[PDB]
Amino acid sequence: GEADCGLRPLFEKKSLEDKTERELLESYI
Amino acid sequence: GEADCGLRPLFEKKSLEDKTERELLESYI
Amino acid sequence: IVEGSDAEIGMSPWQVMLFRKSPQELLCGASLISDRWVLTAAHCLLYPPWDKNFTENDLLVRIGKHSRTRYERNIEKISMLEKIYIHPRYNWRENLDRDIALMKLKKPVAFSDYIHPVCLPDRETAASLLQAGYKGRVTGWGNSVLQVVNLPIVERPVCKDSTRIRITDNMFCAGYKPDEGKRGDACEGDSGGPFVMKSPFNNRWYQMGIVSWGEGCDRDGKYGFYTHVFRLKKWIQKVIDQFGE
Amino acid sequence: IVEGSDAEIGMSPWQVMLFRKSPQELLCGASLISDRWVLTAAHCLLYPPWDKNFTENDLLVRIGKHSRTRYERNIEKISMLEKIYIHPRYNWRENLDRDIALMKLKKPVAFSDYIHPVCLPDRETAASLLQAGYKGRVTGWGPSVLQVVNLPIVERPVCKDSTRIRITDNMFCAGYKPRGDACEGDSGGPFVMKSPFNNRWYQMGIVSWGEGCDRDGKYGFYTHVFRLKKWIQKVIDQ
Repeated sequence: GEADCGLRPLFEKKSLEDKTERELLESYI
Repeated sequence: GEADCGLRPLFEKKSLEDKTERELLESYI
Repeated sequence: IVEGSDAEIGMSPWQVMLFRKSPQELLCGASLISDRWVLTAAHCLLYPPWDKNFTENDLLVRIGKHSRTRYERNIEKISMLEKIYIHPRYNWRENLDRDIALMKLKKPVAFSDYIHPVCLPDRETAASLLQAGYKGRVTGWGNSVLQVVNLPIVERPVCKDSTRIRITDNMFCAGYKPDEGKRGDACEGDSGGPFVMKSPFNNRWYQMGIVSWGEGCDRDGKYGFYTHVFRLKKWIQKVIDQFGE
Repeated sequence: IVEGSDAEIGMSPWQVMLFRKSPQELLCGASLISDRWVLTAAHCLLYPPWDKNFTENDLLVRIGKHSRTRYERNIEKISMLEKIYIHPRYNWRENLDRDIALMKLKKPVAFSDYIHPVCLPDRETAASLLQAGYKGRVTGWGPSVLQVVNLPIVERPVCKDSTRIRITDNMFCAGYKPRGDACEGDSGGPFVMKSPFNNRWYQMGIVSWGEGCDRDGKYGFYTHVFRLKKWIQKVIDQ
């Protein structure tokens, strides 16, 4: 929809990851 | 105990009523 | 129970608590109808989707308990089950029609000031008392002593419009107009417990219903729905006469 | 939410709280998908048997709120609703099939570090991420701050065998086999997944109903967002 939807200002845009997101990505592997 | 069913030892059997049974009787109109 | 009041000692001597042995857990309420028979809701014993499939050796009942946290030695009694009986037409996949079950104890329980059976209604009683507006009483635990609430029976057309579930003649519903104040409510957690009424003709207490499911309390619904005991008395009588003694 | 952890600041910038005006309290969760459109569950607004039929003026939405016990001066925003759109095929009579609704804000909301829209999935993203075993994230309230829990998608045959409700293709279920649960109280809130392909967050589901937590059931059930995207686009375009 919007050009920058789903990119969080305090995380993805600052090249920072939250405390539990890695758990999600690992489930894909 | 059918012949004696529904008669509470601490209430009916001693002619004593509980705090709210009167609310039930009044609703039978 | 929610918004209820503390029950007086020995006020509901027919109250029975159904527990799962391991892990120890209070499953439902139930009622004493004789020294060897206990009445409860079928969904407390059989509901596949949630792996609720118990046999007689998976359970036990406690009778005469007033407090859910204190052990009342010499007062409360524990009974093991000899056999369970589920209504052959009990429907769990659709609407809980004929949500009723009987449990036979291994040994007779001794009656006392705190343990006494409730009566089952006859035609006269059911016809005279099961009317809209007439109030019944439900007992259970708040969610510490046994809690109590008095609730009015609701007109059948109103009961049908207050739920998406198909209401059958083997069911009835009760509860207060939620738009009329903080009133007590029977809850889903009170399932299996009795809905009783005191006869003005002989001053005896009769169990008119069994808590089947509740849509109010912890949900935005309106009423509690009950298994119509008199409507199923023939089955109850059939079971006790054939397998009792 | 049950047994989840506190959300970090700005961790879920698309989070929306749907409130009733009287009494003023939280009704359901919701999500921000643009500066003027909010997504939620239809049952949060409409359910005839319980006389639930909210109109635009009965509610309000709070956005950018981290704590439910305190107003955040220069962070949160509040908006009134211009119009409510319930999916025409919403089936409350049977199983809540197509449990979805769109709410248009009277005035656009300004994005910030704490307020930002989530993405809606395309066929490719849905095909690759909506798979059994893959984990998603659900946010809601319990603590005083926003709570978060990551849950695995459950195989369809298993979801169906865990409930008496008829599960349609417009639904999916998630949760661990008998720490952490999404509950009925979390209804309307988003189930999101981070794409390993472009690192963007996508809303794959909407909490439709929970059978665990305060009940002896097993999983939570969600509205399949991609399956209803055509309707979403139609409403916004028109």
